[PDB]
Amino acid sequence: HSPASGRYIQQMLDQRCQEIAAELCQSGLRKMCVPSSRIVARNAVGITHQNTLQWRCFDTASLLESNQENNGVNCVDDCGHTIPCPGGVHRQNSNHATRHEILSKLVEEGVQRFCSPYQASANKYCNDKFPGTIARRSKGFGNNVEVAWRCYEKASLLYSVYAECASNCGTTWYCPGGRRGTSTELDKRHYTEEEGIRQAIGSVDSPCSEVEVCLPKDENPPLCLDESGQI
Ligand SMILES: CC(=O)N[C@H]1[C@H]([C@H](O)[C@H](O)CO)O[C@@](O[C@H]2[C@@H](O)[C@@H](CO)O[C@@H](O)[C@@H]2F)(C(=O)O)C[C@@H]1O
Ligand SMILES: [Cl-]
Repeated sequence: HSPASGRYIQQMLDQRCQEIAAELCQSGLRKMCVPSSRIVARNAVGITHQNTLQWRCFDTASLLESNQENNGVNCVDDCGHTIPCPGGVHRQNSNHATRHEILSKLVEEGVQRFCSPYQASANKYCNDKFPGTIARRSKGFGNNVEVAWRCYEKASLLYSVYAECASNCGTTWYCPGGRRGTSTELDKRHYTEEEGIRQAIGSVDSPCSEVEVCLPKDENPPLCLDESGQI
């Protein structure tokens, strides 16, 4: 068991999308008659004139290997933030079903189960200061070694790259959505906030008593074990 996000919200969205595709197939929608391996949930633009980010059930066979670059697809972390995932929408040829309401509801429900209150606090600090940003302890511009707590514009993160985030005990954890420390323009889109983010994390009340040891888990609540006596 790794100290890492299980990406449980994304898993649930993919499974729900697999069920929806199967239901559309039964309704006669031929292009939705596929094995489950072909269907994922992504938050993205759609076909032409579908220009808002919405939760949609995509056939992966219709996705483009690259985006360029307003047509990227986004996956979701376990605190419900959308982050760039591999691939792009084909604006003419996409095979998808927009299901924004049900998929958004599943995200909201999942956040309660899976989002570390310590991470939620760090994310809130960042969004309050820099709207749209989330917290990670990760790389900056043109330095692929140094990590620091920063408020990152979500578009600058990579879902396939894990980066440090706060566990539900306020201890080291790793979450999808990280930086490579490359030197692209996107690599600039962050605001380093060591003091403010650490304070946000430090301000969270423990799920355990002062007489218990917090052992973090990939779901809330963490384990609170009775502290060992002067045995
Ligand atoms: C340009 C951008 O979107 N973000 C840059 C930010 C940003 O301008 C400031 O954080 C706004 O207050 O600055 C970065 O560089 C920082 C950083 O090196 C810190 C270390 O604490 O020291 C400051 O003097 C630098 F401006 C940042 O926050 O990382 C670079 C971002 O691209
Ligand atoms: Cl996560």
